[PDB]
Amino acid sequence: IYEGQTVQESELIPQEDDWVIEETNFCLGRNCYVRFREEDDLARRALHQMDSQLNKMHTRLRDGTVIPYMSFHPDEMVDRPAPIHTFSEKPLLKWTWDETYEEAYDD
Amino acid sequence: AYNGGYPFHYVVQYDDPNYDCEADFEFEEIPRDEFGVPAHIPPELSTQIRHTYYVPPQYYPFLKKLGEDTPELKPYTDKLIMGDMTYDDYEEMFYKFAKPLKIYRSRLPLPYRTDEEISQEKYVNWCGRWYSYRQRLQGDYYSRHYFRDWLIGVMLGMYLGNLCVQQHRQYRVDMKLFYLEAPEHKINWVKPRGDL
Amino acid sequence: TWTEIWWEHDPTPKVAQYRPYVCTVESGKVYWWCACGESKTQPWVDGHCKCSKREGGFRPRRWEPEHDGVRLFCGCKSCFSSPTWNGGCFTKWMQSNPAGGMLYCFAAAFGFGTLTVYRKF
Amino acid sequence: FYILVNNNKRIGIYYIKLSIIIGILGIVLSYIIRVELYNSGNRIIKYDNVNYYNMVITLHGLLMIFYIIMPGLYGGIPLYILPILSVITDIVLPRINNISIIIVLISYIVVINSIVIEYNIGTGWTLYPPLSIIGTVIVNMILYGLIIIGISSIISAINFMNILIVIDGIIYVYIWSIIITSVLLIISLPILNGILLMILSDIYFNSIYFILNGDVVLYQHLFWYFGHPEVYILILPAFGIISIILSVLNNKIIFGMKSMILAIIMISILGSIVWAHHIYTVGLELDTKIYFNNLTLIISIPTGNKIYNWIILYIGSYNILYNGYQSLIFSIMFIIIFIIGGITGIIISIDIIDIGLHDTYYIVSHFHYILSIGAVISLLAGILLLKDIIGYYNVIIKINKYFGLLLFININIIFTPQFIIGFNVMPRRILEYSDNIIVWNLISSIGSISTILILLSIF
Amino acid sequence: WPLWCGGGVPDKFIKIDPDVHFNLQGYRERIGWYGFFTAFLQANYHAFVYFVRFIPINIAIF
Amino acid sequence: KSYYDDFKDRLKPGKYTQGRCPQSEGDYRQESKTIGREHLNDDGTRSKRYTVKEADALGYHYHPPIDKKGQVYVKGPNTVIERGQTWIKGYELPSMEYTYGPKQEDIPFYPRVKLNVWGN
Amino acid sequence: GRELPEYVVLPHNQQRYGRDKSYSYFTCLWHFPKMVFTEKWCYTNIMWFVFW
Amino acid sequence: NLEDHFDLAEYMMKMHNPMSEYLYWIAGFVSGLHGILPLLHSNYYFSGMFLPRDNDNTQLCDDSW
Amino acid sequence: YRHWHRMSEDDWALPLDSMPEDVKTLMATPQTERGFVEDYWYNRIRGEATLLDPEALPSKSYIALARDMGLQIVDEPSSHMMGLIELYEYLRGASFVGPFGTIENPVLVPAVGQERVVACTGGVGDEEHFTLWFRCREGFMYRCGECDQIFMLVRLYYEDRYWTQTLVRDTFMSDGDMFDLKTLERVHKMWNKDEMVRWEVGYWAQDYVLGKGVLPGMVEEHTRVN
Ligand SMILES: CCCCCCCCCCCCCCCCCC(=O)OC[C@H](COP(=O)([O-])OCC(O)COP(=O)([O-])OC[C@@H](COC(=O)CCCCCCCCCCCCCCCCC)OC(=O)CCCCCCCCCCCCCCCCC)OC(=O)CCCCCCCCCCCCCCCCC
Ligand code: HEA
Ligand code: HEA
Ligand SMILES: [O-][O-]
Ligand SMILES: [Cu+2]
Ligand SMILES: [K+]
Ligand SMILES: [Zn+2]
Ligand SMILES: [Zn+2]
Ligand SMILES: [Zn+2]
Repeated sequence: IYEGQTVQESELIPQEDDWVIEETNFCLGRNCYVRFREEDDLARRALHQMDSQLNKMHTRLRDGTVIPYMSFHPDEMVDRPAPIHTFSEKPLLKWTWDETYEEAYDD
Repeated sequence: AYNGGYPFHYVVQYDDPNYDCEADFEFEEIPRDEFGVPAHIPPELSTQIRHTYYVPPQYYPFLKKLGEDTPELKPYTDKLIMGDMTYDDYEEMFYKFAKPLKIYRSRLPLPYRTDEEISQEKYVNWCGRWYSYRQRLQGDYYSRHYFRDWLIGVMLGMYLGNLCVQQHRQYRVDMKLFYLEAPEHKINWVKPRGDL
Repeated sequence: TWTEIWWEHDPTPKVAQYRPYVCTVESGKVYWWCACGESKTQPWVDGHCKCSKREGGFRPRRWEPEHDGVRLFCGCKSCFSSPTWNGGCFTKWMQSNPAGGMLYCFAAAFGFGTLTVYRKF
Repeated sequence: FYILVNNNKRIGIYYIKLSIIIGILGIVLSYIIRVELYNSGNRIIKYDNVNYYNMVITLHGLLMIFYIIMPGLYGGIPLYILPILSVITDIVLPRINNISIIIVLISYIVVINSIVIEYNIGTGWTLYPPLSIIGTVIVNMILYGLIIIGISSIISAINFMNILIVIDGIIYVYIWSIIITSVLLIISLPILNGILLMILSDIYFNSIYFILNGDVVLYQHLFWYFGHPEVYILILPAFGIISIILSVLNNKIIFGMKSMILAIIMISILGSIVWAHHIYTVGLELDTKIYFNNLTLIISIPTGNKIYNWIILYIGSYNILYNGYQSLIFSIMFIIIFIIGGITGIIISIDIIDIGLHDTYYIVSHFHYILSIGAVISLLAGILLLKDIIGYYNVIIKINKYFGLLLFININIIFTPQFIIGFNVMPRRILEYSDNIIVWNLISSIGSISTILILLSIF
Repeated sequence: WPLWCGGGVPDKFIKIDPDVHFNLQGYRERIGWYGFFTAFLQANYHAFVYFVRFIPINIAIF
Repeated sequence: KSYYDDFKDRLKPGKYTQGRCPQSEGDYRQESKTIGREHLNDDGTRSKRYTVKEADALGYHYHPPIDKKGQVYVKGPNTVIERGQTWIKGYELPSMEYTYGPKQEDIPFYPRVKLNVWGN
Repeated sequence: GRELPEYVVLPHNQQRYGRDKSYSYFTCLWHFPKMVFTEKWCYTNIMWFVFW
Repeated sequence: NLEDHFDLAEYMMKMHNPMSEYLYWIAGFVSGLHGILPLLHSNYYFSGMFLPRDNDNTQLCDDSW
Repeated sequence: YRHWHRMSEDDWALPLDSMPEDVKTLMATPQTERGFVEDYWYNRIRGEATLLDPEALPSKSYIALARDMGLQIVDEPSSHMMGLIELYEYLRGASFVGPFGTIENPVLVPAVGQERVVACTGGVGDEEHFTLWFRCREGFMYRCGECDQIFMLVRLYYEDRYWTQTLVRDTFMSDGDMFDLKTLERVHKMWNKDEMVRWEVGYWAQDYVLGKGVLPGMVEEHTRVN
């Protein structure tokens, strides 16, 4: 069963005595129904919808990396509402292993 | 080892220069293979015959230059000069000198991160380890609490079930006394109504 | 008992009261709940407790009611549904006075047993 | 275009749209039934038009099963998300997907047209001979609808099976749920077609299979050999939805994924070999009865494992997250409701108990709690979860605690009393009844009118 | 065939130009009513080829 | 505070039932005559000619997008060279107030927490 | 290759379209029949279907 | 095109003509009528009344109405 | 690749009837201005002209020899691009498995657009977690919320175009000395004499330079019936 990543005590040792757990808000913000402008036409309302996607949002950490909107299933990865053609570039499921080959390295 | 040994694409030769396998309907022309073997000589026999590539001798000096500049390539070029290179030898030469394309990570543009942010990498990793430590411990804590609680449900379901056991128990006692003592039980009482 | 015996890196509150605080709340207003049990304006942060000063990992707990009404609020500072009350105040009390906890639980179970047995029988 | 579209997501919307439309006719028939059963006497159907009631109950059952819940849970949600869950661009067979929905609509038009034009008589949704074969042409029309529906179901099953060849990710539990239902259809439908053809032969080709020296019990074997696999073809997609909703909304990874998957496979195999629990009162041999009773009770084991794995998904979830969303409430309500339906199923599984409870309203309440409550709520919960992805609006459902509460209360007012009258006893498929059963029938009728009123508040 | 067994056609011998073959804007006016009937009949060559191969055996059975 | 009052101005109440005048007062069924809008109706919806009567999937208005070199127009990233390194600045979505309306302030705090897993 | 302006000024000055007016539960009961009997595109499509 | 990105773009962008919704509801309403109209027709055909009067197939008191 | 179907006949060579009839202009067109068919026949005519001249091969440098055959001398820029192209193509029908990504070496996610859907499965063994799907947009260093695996998007973009073998060849290959038609004629007479054609491509090519129909048997070769 999965119980999280394994931690060695050495990795829990801080580099400063004042280090605490970063208090970054992971609430993306306040939202509601997407509100279109009357002036916008069909094309410009499409752009508006594409700019309100929660799955394109993320939270930036103190070191500049961002934790993205994540989901257990790929159903939450398409634009909402679903466009006619979704996964043009095949979504990549990344598997990890310990195998390596020499060609990838240089001395 | 694919398609029964039949090559998907292969060369065929015809002796008559104006021959067309689709327009003509003659029955004397015999097609040849890429090496020139007539079709009436079976594959099992022709494949045993040794065929070697013969280049014009004017190419020998070029093939010699190739061997000297690349010594690993010399044995194959020597076979070609001496007319000892079969198709298999050519294939071995071809695949021996094929190399994979190289990707350089140093040429990849990086997502923008300020120097202040780059100095906090160790801190963020430190936070991540403590989050994984707290996650793993909580799993044990929660598993113990809730699976223990489920026992309260077993006991509550055993108490409520026992209430119906007692009702059923009393029901059976009552039933045993109906035909024996109950005045509600009457015999020689119901008389046939008869047809209307 | 997570803070007491399992994990020593989370802030541990002080019990202000082993009973919920009853308060009238209004929709559209934001309330701040004391998570350390040392505020003198319970159940709210008073501006002088640990939560107000952001000391020792204590922070005010934001809360907002959907509708107006009277709501129960946690005094033990450990209820699972904090700031709201769900009975954790009694549970935490039993941990601190296990003999008393048994008395109440026996009495509650005794009443439940009598009523359910009397009606079904 | 509208009818020419091959987009798998558009077709999924069509399936839901058509299920709601046809569903209006289904609910109306249900209201007729409950109105009639409000007291003893004739209320809305004349005593000389009792054949209409027999037709109402027959069409109600057939439409709700084959034209509403099956097109909604096996055609609607599946065609919209399955190709996305499989990280594939579109469904494997685009043109087949288009014709399947068109076929469903055409078979629906045939059925309703047969109401209007043919004499109205009924033989139940189980079309038992010899009654089914001595009827009028409306029975012939209904047979054509079922056969046509069967074509759409099988080709759709072929479509989903081909996802195994193209799936570019991991087969999630929901994908496993649809694949197994597809397998159940591929194995059960061909048997149904055969027995339906024999019904036609006796109706239209002067065949004699269902007259003396021919065993009428033969039909019941072949029919129910498809019948019970059908009830799991209708519930398994619902189980798949419940798994996704609980994991997503609680932010918890599915626990025992492989046991969930192997529980679905197990239910299918067992569901393919227990059909004769519908034929307990015919007079089968003692050993046959014992075999079927034994295997029927076994189905509870895999079904029970799934229920408990769902419970732990909801346990321990963060309190800060708002739990009043309609999708979450419906998913939780499914566990509470399905256990009631399943337990009563185990009660009726005991054949000796079944002698008393066969062809009584206890059976009705049993399969309503699972389908009319559980399956409906599962389809609603699934659509609600995909509201943003689907994009529909102009309804007040997403956060409506009144709708959920009123629906739960009133739906139970309808069918809980039907368990009581099962020991009264009130037979099924009847309109008139003794005056001493009015109270419970009246209470259920009050429940039916109320549920309909609550359906208007969503708009 | 325009598949593995063959390949493309040299431009010297292409006779159905896609630019003219497609762009059906107002094609009915260009072909007229008799042309429309001709095009419909010519669209069913595949079905005609089948019926020419299928009918004879059925005549024999009849 | 009332967040609706922040974006009340953007929401001007409507005049027509279903947002359209009677077809007599304005014919929204006709195709727009505006240059560059030949594929749209007057009210902004796609015209039946563009989508049905002369749909490109049926062979109308044949126009291959790919060029001779097998290329199509692609918009590049926002590149910013700095500190002896070529960087790419990602596109951040606009403030949710612009798209949704509510002012992004007083957001409740939901901390990062790794998945709630069962242990032991 | 086509050149288009950033914007176009229409010849008329009629604001025909915009946000919906607030509607009640039974607004459809009068608006729908109004469209059928008063909007040309609706009653020309009905007559065409019935006639043929 | 941007207009073609979303399936049913007019509806999703909230510009669709309301008549489409009206037709959908009308279609559902017609479907419902297939259960009520034949009920009335069949009742009249075999009885002469479109709908019965509660308990008119049983013996009624003199003052019953 | 495993996802590709069977080689066509064209994948090996093109029919001589697809040779452009204006050979004189073909051999003078810059590489950036040559289409796929024109580029095929430019390389074949020029490459076979040098290969069918044995006496000059030993004195020709590999740089010049590669240019004549149309082969691109490799360098780190072009190797990087070609490699990432072939990696993109491989991932079209193959699994995505590799070492755990870190800040020093993020998981490289090739894409043509500005976004590609990616799933993190965690580490190996017990460090593997359930698929967590996220949208990998350019310009952000992504970190999995569960295992802290670092991801990064790599875009195959160059000057309003994506990366293709044709683009790489055009951007980095430099046209050499203009091809001399005298070489074509000289080699033509070498291998084609007295009704024997041992350079068919050079017999057709010389015929076109002469104006089409000039050489023996070529009018009959160009006369077709359908
Ligand atoms: C269970 C219920 C409760 C459920 C509650 C829970 C629900 C939860 C949420 C579920 C959400 C599911 C997913 C939704 C996705 C929506 C996607 C969407 O909107 O797609 C866009 C799609 C189309 O939008 P678009 O892209 O703009 O399409 C443009 C068109 O393609 C092109 O535009 P066009 O204008 O060119 O269109 C052509 C148009 C042209 O139209 C016109 O010209 C119309 C002219 C006016 C005619 C009006 C009707 C007249 C009737 C007269 C009757 C006279 C009777 C006289 C009796 C006399 C007696 C004495 O139409 C036609 O030409 C063909 C129309 C054919 C369809 C209508 C058939 C009607 C019934 C016919 C029955 C015939 C029976 C014959 C029997 C014969 C026996 C012998 O939307 C729709 O089609 C409307 C959908 C609206 C509802 C969406 C769902 C909302 C949420 C649920 C609300 C509750 C609904 C409850 C069910 C209904 C209850 C009644
Ligand atoms: C989707 C709908 C559905 C579902 C899931 C089921 C599920 C079950 N049904 Fe079915 N049933 C119908 C729909 C359904 N049924 C219909 C529509 C009819 C009537 C058709 C007609 O006659 O016209 C019918 C009829 C029917 C009868 C006929 C009674 C009669 O004709 O007189 C019987 C009896 O064997 C039966 C049994 C079962 C059993 C034993 C299950 C099992 O699947 C239940 C399993 C679930 C549980 C057991 C609860 C969850 C598990 C646990 C909580 C574990 C712990 C429990 C135990 C250890 C027991 N059903
Ligand atoms: C899944 C199928 C289904 C559904 C939903 C229902 C729903 C209902 N049924 Fe059911 N019923 C059957 C299948 C179903 N029934 C079958 C198969 C029989 C036996 C047939 C026979 O005897 O021959 C039967 C028999 C039956 C009878 C027995 C009549 C008799 O034979 O004597 C009665 C009345 O007592 C009844 C009443 C109801 C009521 C009041 C509702 C509901 O109205 C209760 C209220 C619930 C709702 C109104 C919501 C329903 C909404 C939808 C279904 C649409 C969902 C669509 C989406 C979510 C997109 N039903
Ligand atoms: O049917 O269970
Ligand atoms: Cu069954
Ligand atoms: K009655
Ligand atoms: Zn405090
Ligand atoms: Zn408390
Ligand atoms: Zn991860």
